Amino acid sequence: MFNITASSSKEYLPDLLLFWQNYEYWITNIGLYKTKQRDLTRTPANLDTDTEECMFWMNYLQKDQSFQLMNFAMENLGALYFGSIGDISELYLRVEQYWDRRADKNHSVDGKYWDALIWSVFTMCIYYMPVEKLAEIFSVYPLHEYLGSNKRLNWEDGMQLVMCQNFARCSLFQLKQCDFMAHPDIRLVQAYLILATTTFPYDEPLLANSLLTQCIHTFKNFHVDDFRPLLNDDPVESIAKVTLGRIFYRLCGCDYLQSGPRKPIALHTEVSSLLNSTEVLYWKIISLDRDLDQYLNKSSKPPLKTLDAIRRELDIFQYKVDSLEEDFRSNNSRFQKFIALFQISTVSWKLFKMYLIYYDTADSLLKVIHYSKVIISLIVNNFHAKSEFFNRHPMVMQTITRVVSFISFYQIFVESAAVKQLLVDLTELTANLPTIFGSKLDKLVYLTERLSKLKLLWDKVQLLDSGDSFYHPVFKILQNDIKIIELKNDEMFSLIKGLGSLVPLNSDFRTIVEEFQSEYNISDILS
Amino acid sequence: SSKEYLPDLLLFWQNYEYWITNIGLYKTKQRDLTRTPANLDTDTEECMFWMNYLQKDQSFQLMNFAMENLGALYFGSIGDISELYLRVEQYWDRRADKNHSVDGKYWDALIWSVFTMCIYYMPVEKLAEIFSVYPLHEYLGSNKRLNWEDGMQLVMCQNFARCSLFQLKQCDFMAHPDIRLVQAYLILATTTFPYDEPLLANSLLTQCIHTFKNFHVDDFRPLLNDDPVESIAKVTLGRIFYRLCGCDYLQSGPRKPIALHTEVSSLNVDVYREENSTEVLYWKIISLDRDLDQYLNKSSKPPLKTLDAIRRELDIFQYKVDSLEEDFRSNNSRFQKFIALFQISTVSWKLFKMYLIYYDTADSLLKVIHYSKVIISLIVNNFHAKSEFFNRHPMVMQTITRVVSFISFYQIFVESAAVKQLLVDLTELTANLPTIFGSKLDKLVYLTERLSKLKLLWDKVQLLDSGDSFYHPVFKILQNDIKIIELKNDEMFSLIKGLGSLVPLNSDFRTIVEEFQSEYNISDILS
Amino acid sequence: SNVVLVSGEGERFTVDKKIAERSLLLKNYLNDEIVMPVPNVRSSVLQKVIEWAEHHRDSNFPDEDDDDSRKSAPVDSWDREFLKVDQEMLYEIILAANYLNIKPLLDAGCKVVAEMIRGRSPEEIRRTFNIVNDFTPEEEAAIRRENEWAE
Repeated sequence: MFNITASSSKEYLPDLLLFWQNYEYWITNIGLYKTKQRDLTRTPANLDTDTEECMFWMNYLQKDQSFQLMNFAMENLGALYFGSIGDISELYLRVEQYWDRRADKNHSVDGKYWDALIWSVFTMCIYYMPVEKLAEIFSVYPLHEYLGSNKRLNWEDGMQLVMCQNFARCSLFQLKQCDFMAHPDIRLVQAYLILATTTFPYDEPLLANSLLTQCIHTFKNFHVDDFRPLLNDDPVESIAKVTLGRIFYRLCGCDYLQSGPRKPIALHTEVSSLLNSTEVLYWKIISLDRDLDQYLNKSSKPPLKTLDAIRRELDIFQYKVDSLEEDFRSNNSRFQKFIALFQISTVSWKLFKMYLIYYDTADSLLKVIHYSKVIISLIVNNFHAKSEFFNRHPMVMQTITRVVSFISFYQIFVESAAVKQLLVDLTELTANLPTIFGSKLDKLVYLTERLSKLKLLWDKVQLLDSGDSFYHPVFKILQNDIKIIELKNDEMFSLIKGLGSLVPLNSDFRTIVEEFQSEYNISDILS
Repeated sequence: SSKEYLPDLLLFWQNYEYWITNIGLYKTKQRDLTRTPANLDTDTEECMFWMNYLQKDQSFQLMNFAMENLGALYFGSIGDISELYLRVEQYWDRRADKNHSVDGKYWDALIWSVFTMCIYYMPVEKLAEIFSVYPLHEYLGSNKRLNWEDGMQLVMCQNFARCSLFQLKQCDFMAHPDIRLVQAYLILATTTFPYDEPLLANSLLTQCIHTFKNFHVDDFRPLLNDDPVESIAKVTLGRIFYRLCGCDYLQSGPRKPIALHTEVSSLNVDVYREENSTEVLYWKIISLDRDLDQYLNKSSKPPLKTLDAIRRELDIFQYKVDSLEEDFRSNNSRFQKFIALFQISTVSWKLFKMYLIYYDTADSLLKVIHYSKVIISLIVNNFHAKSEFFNRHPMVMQTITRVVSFISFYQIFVESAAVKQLLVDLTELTANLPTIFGSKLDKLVYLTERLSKLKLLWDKVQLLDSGDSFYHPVFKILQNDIKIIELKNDEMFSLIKGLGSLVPLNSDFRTIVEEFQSEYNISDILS
Repeated sequence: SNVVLVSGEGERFTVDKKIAERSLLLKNYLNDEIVMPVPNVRSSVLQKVIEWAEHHRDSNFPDEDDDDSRKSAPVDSWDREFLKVDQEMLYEIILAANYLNIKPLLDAGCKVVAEMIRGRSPEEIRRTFNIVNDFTPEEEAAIRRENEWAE
């Protein structure tokens, strides 16, 4: 993080912001969300614990509660399922059928595919339902009678997450009853694109990467090289190709949002680049976000003309997002406009962060603070309109993680009063994100607290130099925070454990570094 | 004054071979979804019987048979089997426990795949001395007098493969990727498991590609700064990689889009000629087959410089396989000799077939007949003692399919005297292949019978000239077989039947064509 | 021991094994009395091929992948005093060496055809002008009119 006595020069800051463009990836992208440190000698797995578990969680949800869940999804979630399953009014028939042939003894594979699709839809309903509507529909007491936890808790203190995860596991178990590897079909892709609108790709990242590899395998199985409605074909096949276009957009979106080192097989490589009509808007914004965030792990800094072309396209899509009309009584269009405006604000914030880091253009920190205040004014606004479930979509965890980590990292080194007020606003917002995120929210609070204590360590310890190289304990601690997680995401040790009997055989500066790493360890954000 | 249609009919054979004998016969599984069952009570009481049917000493006799007679198959994947006797010991120790770690269940799945390979490659005389016929028939409820050689060893092979898959599915192997999945599939790929389930094997192979590329290892050369355990780890990983490319190319088609094999052995590419020729010699002889079978579906002639280069590498690998060690005191050396000699005979036959079709060089028909006699002389030679099971490897089924289909196709249109005796010899050989191939052998016999009846139809109807192009019922039947199997290998119809309520909607010669397609249909080779 | 090269007419030519492993095809065929058919070769042509191998048992030939040692090698004195035969039987020797994959017989037996294509009289290049068609008669008239002025 740098490129003997003390000094006061500022050669540390330009190489240090380029070091932020590596730290952001390996901590807030890969280490916090996409790293699940597993152990195979300690993990239990069978088919006696989970079978009766899925029996209980399917016998728990009664018939008429499911239709209230589907009515909530139809009225209040229109910007999520339309990318995957189109119209949910076509899916009421499948819920009626599943509550007809539930009593049968022999289920067909097509029937269990429709059951897995509607249970993934039920998982999306549970994840986005407010606690007021969720306490009216479901009861709490049989879940405590079966699981055996402390019976005093409500839904909001860590119980809606457990029912969401168990409904996602029931959807996956009904996929596993299909032997879906032996019968590839589009309901697998639709069910995973419903499940990926929740925190399923962060509670089980390796399982979601294998599900996404199966979805890429099942989608490329059909061999559609053009998603345009041609005049010569059957008008049923043209509707099918429109459906595969709008599923392919969401599928490359979820392909980008899991772009870790634990997901090596890509779908988005077969798409061009920019360098109905509202789902393609999310596609353009996510593709622009990909064209920005591909410069994290690589070392080649982007050109000025590239960022300027991204800026012109960003202004065009800002005009497109600001022109989407919406009815305040129709909650689906409000959530639609929230998703579009929040994604375009996230792309704007990342663009001006890359301006601040890679070139330090004059009057660019003001734009970073401006779009951070735009993100805050979007998220805090949802508490004042009784649409509190808008802040549960997984982009407001990713975006707030990037923003609070960058503002903490900038308040460590370069002090400013506006940045300090912005950091206080970020901390107050991070404390008030919804409880459905669960462990990831508490680990974000831990990471912000660790970068706050690192500012105290930067203040009470004086910077050194070596003429061209600068030494400081904060620099070495931020080196080792990347090195620990690059050691954790090194799958060579699982390979050595898998190949058999091969067992792996492996001043105050160092004192302060080891005491700070013992006190605030970076491996507390792992799971 | 000769037969002028023949060049543009052999150029049609280059397409008929791919859409019948490659894709239509081995890699097509026409499944409906409103008829296929899906349950976890049928298999959980069936695989329990197939895991209780084997005993301890029977399993150690299977492992002794593997250690003495199958070293050309597992040693690339799992290494030497003397490290795996401990795993069979630990499986029979941990049989009665009720909490299984995933690191135990992967070794259980790997040794059940090894047991599947042992059952598939065992002669019936050694099989009857180990197992018992009667408890299996008292369980399954079938024809009682149905001894192992009459079509029962295939049933126990398929059920041991399915029990190895059930123990993989108890691992939650999508949520815990490890190299033992890749090893278990590379053991199962030496059987007819990639042809009994050609859509399950493609998805398991996609999971093995995702499991391999999870490690992010591109250079298998052990670097100077490596752990001395990690060096042997990367060497074993390189052997697994080239075994995986070998078993990955053989399943290429329209139902398997995600391919691992990306390199070239002649003339970008990533990963080749960095590795020592030990058992990448099995890969190098298949990439030299990939450079010939990439012009089946392609509609351009291979350049003759490429065919001369392939001929030169054929001569080099002839002298390399004759440079192998003569360990006659181990019976697996003759089987490795048979594999690496039958592959080079197969690639020689395909090379001179493409010389005969595309260019008609010096005596290329006689070279096709000569290498067909070399393939016959390699298979008939194995009908002696102690090496009868060598004709069970799936490459002889693939190669005998290609060769007898080309000779039956060429006997129709060219009245020759050596091709006729060669066809009688291959008919006698196909009626003497091992019965463990099952239904694929009967479908190959049916395809040869259909081409012989089509020869009888060729002499019957007089050829209708039209000046610029010819017309005959045989030509239209051969045109329509590809169109029927391309209609069967198009998953768009299952997509229209899958997206919801969508419904799929779209003389002298025609009578003879429809009578021949009604009497000898091409849809019999699918099942 | 000994192998048998069955010709295309039906005769049997017992050849020593180390001599008959000059043919790459037979040396690869031996990896199974070992007879083998040679279908398109007459008995006299196969006799000439076997006499060539009987002489060149002990000789040492280039590495079959050369630019200099394979193109610019002169023919032997025996190879030039060996191929003074009928032209059609010379091409049949070359066909026999291209079947049996005997590369140095296809080397020295085919530089003779190269020495016969070049080194020929320029009168009978003018005589052999369109023995194969290769030109429209309008272009033949134009070509003969362009060099009409000399002769």
